[PDB]
Amino acid sequence: GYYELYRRSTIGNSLVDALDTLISDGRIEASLAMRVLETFDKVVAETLKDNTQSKLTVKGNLDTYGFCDDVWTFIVKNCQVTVEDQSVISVDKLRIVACNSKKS
Amino acid sequence: RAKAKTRSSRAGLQFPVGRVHRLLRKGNYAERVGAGAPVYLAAVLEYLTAEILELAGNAARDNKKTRIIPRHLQLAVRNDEELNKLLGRVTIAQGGVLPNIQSVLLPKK
Amino acid sequence: KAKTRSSRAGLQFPVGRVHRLLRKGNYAERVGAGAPVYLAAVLEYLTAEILELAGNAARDNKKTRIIPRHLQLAVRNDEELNKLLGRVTIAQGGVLPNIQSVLLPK
Amino acid sequence: RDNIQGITKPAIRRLARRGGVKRISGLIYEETRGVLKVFLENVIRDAVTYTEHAKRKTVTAMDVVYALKRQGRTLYGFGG
Amino acid sequence: VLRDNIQGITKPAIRRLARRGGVKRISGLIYEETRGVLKVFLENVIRDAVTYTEHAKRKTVTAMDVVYALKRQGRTLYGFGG
Amino acid sequence: NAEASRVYEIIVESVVNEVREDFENAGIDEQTLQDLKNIWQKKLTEDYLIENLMLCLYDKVTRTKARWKCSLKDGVVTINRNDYTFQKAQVEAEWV
Amino acid sequence: SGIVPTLQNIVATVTLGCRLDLKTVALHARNAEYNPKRFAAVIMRIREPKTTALIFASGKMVVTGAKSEDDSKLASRKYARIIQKIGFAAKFTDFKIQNIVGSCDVKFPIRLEGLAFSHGTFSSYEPELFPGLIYRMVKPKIVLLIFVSGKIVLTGAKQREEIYQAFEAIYPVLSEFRKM
Amino acid sequence: RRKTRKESYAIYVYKVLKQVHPDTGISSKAMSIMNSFVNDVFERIAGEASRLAHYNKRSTITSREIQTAVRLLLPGELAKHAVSEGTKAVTKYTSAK
Amino acid sequence: KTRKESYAIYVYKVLKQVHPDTGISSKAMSIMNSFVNDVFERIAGEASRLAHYNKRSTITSREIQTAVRLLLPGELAKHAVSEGTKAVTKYTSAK
Amino acid sequence: KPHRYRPGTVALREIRRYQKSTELLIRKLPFQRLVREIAQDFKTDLRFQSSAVMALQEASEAYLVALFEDTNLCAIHAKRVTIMPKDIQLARRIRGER
Amino acid sequence: PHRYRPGTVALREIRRYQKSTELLIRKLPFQRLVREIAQDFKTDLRFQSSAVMALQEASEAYLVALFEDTNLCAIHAKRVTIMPKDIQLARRIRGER
DNA sequence: ATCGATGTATATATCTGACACGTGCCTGGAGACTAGGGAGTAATCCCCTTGGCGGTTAAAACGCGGGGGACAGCGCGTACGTGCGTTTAAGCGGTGCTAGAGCTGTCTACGACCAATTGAGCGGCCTCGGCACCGGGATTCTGAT
DNA sequence: ATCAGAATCCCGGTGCCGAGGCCGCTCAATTGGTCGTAGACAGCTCTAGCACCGCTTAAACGCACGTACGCGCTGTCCCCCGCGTTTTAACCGCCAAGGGGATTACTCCCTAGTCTCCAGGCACGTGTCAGATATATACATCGAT
Repeated sequence: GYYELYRRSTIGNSLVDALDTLISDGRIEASLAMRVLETFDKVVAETLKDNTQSKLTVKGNLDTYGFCDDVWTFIVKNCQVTVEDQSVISVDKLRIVACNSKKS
Repeated sequence: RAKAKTRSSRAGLQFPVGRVHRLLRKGNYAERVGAGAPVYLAAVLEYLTAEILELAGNAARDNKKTRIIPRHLQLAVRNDEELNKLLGRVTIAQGGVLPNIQSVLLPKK
Repeated sequence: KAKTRSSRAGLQFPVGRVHRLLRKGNYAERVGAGAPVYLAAVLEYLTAEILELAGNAARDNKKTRIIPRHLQLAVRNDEELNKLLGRVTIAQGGVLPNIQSVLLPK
Repeated sequence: RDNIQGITKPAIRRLARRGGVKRISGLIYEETRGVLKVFLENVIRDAVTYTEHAKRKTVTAMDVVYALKRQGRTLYGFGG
Repeated sequence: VLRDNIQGITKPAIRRLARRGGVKRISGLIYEETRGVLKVFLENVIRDAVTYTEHAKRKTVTAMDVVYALKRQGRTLYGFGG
Repeated sequence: NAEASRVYEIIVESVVNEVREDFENAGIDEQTLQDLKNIWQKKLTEDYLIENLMLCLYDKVTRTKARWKCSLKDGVVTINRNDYTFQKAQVEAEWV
Repeated sequence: SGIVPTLQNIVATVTLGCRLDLKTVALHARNAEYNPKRFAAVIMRIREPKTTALIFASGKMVVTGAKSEDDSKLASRKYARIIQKIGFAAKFTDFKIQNIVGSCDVKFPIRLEGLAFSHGTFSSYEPELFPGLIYRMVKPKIVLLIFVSGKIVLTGAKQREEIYQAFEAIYPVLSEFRKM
Repeated sequence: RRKTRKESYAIYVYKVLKQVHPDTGISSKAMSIMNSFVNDVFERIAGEASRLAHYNKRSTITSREIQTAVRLLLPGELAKHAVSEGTKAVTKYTSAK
Repeated sequence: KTRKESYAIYVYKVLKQVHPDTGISSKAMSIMNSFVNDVFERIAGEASRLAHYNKRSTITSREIQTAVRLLLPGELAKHAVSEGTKAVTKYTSAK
Repeated sequence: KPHRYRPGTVALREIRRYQKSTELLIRKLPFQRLVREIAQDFKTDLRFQSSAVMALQEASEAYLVALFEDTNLCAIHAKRVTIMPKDIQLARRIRGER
Repeated sequence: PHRYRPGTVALREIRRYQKSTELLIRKLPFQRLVREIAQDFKTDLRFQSSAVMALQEASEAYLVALFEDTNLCAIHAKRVTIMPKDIQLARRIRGER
């Protein structure tokens, strides 16, 4: 019932690597793998609602934006990001993907 | 032929049932007027008259007079809440006003 | 051929209906011939005043359809009809945009 | 004419004393004369309309009582 | 049996009604006073309307009953029948 | 990166302690998720028409003539090989 | 006179001749914005010029934001090229500009309350609702957004000589109400 | 000549007064006020009953319309006592001829 | 009955005479109809009271004219009296 | 020194006296003439019953006394004792006469 | 960050709600209050939807007019805040208190 | 000063449901005629209104000192407005169902209406007592000490 | 607390005029009987009002904080109040003419009432377009940076 786009992250594609590795090793199957992924979805949703506290902002220049199927996508060049919970990191390119907070 | 007996005596009223019936019929209120409508209306008029006459006679006794004057009717109407509500938009000639001084206008020690 | 009494009087409001309502409204036992003509003319004039000022108010709001707001603006801006309808509530009429000068910022 | 000045300062003071007013500013007299004049214009206009409808030339007490009852303020004791 | 619905006339509703009336700043006791004023006004109008309804031997309050009850009180309302 | 380390630690502890019953309905073993989390930590030691990534949830998007304001929350950034976690984020840029 | 108005904005509509399923062009076209519960059209913009498009499901689309008529036609051709690269049988046809926006300044304040008094046939000023007169010039069909600051902005045309003629027509009547 | 009769409620108000205050008199101006009061209340109740009959598409004013008009016009305790008196008089009148 | 009777079409004819390009809402028509019934009832009640006051038993043009002078404010009263007398003159002339 | 009352004592005594009594507080001939000059504006060569002018005076005095009551209350609302004309405007405006 | 001066969004609210025309009280709580009040006069009553709407129109117009008078008598006391005594003064001068 | 946020005007596309219009039909209004009572008009009469005169007295107008209230200014603290995040219930949409509005048919009591009559009720006359006034003493309130 | 003094209350004689009772006329309420129809009641229909359920989401609610406005205090000054003196016109009483309100008599014409016909207006159904909504652009205004 939640948004299924968090396997695009490092933690998510590492889980899909782990699950299809164990599929290739020959004990699990697609039903087990998919139930793993929606359980992963629920637990990342709860861990991001409760136990995040840091403050992170990035300011830059936008290259390409977009909005379809309840998803905003942005491309920002030459962007400056700072970290506070005091480190500023300069990064040339970053891509932003999001979905609406209230699921429908 | 039977002896003529007025409708107000039948209803046990002092107010004229027949006159109220004629005033309802000539008053252009409806094309028909029921039999009990003048009886009921005369009774209501008599009751309201009796209420103001209690209160005005009491006002006359409090002023140590034996005749009801317009001041007594004014005091009778304004000192009762419901007759004041009924006659809120009504002024009574030579009635004066209620004695009422606002408390901030009273002198201080 | 029968021609209506409104066409005889040159009115748009129904003289016949006003006569019927005067007779059935229990106002007097008789109703004159000119009474419904006069009353229909007066009702038509008052309707024309309300509708003219409401159409002007609708043009002010860039609208070609009179809504209750336009009738309220028409009634309350004109002082004659405001005095006529001082004890009258117009549904979905709102109020006049009046701000007291004391409450305005300095 | 001066007939509006015939509603004198002591008369307005007495009317305010019956109203329970303890202190009266100096402009109340002109203000009260204006208010009384417009009230009388409304009531006398309606009473004269009632009189002319009766094809009469005298303003009766009935005309004043009827005009006042049209004004929403009913007067007792003068008939009706 | 309905109970304690005068509190349904909320604080923001009374503030909005004051805003339409041109009121800029509102005290805190205005809401309770306005709830009392609205209550007594609707007791008057609804008592008259229920009386009109009961005279017609009906069991529902017709909109015309409310209109006549308002006309009886001098508060004539246009837009629900004449 | 300390808070993000606690984040992935609690998320891997979380996943391994719901997946008991819906894995054991098939009923094979528990060594699979044991060495899964072992190799998991070993892994974690490391034209005008249609890797750096940030991924989250949005709240509102507004647009001026060229600038946006965007309030962003519930996500984890992937940047500079230092995955960080944020409570709130703001994204503003010009389109020139 | 010695002043020529500067052009600000051109809006133009172009039909394409086919029905569009805008979901695939939203997926396969950059800068596309769609929300079915909000607005039933995709919105995309390009770098040259700073202009936008509103592609509808009926194939009729509108371009606004350009500052020249030929370059606006070029932008509409570019949007047609985008939808052709997407792969819909949508050809360039029915190019017509709908309105042009011109602006000018007079460098003096205006006794425009007196102008509204003297020209109440086409004037509308009431201050706290809008602080600018809306003058409805009939020859040609141009509306006026004029201010006490002197920013004379007028719009409602189909061709630039029309707004030039409207500007030179309104020039003397605005000049004769020079405030102070 | 002999002027026409002017009907009034003066004698009935006086009879009511002798019942309610057996030794209290009343001036002529107060009698004029009480006459105006009875006329005004009669007109108000009759007009309310007329409108009541007109609203319910009736052409007869009965005791029901008078009772409902009394309930509409009079305040609460006056309304309930006047309804009691009117109902008592109507049932006494119907009990007799 | 299922029949209901209203001043809707007459208000519409007056509206087309005044502004022959402007429509009207159904709720605004209900307000206009209630306005016409209210003004009719006020003028008819005043004329009825005028007939009762002068011991007459008929409502004539004079009663309606005096009721209009009583109820309508001054400038509206002047114009409505002029309109009513003009319509009565046209009706009697055309018979 | 001659005995002089404090300002406001005689005013309160007059308030009690004129609230105890019922007579007309305006002299009858000036009110008579005022009614006649107002009636000249509506119809020339008018005549008045004496009871008509008395009815007009009763109504006018009752209206002015009630207006002064509301004026006094809205002056007291302004934490004042003296009534200024702004009190009369407030009373007539709230009463729906303006 | 940015915060408005106290009174500015209040004035903009005044302009907005004086420009608008809809009913300001939530419809269902007003209907529940009408039902609760009507339980005193007669049990198990019913209401036309238009009846409750007429009641809401009248009640809101009455309160807006009362708040206009309340604001006027608050300004009269050299204030801008409306107090309950402002409502009491307005209601008593109007003749209902 | 700059600028971000908020509000307003203008050209255009979409979508909807309320609005304007066409049609049948039926009941209410018009045509025609009669009767009778209300209203218009003339004549009379008497009463009440208007106008004047005279005095006389209480009320109004005027002047003045002063003190108490109106009003402006100042300070302060608290209550209210603004803005945020969280909670909650209104509102929309849909379904069901049944109480009650509303209409129709029928029959009966009830109210208009008419004629005879008489007794209540109104006009008129007269009288006496209740209240206003005048006059004096006792009581209470107020300003200054 | 108290005292001089002004205002007010208590008591009694006078007296006068209005309330109250009586008498006669007369006309309006009463009694009686007829007749038409208004409405009371039964019964059927079908409409909309109530009740429930679920989703959404905008509104309500709780809180926190700053600030500006209500309220209290003080000073000043001016302008209303109390009071004495002069003037003036309100008022009371009386007279007198006559304007018009009120009444009566007579006629006539204007509207209620009835019958017949027919078309104006309203219920119903249906296309279709004014307005709500949303976008983009240019410009004015408020308060914080």
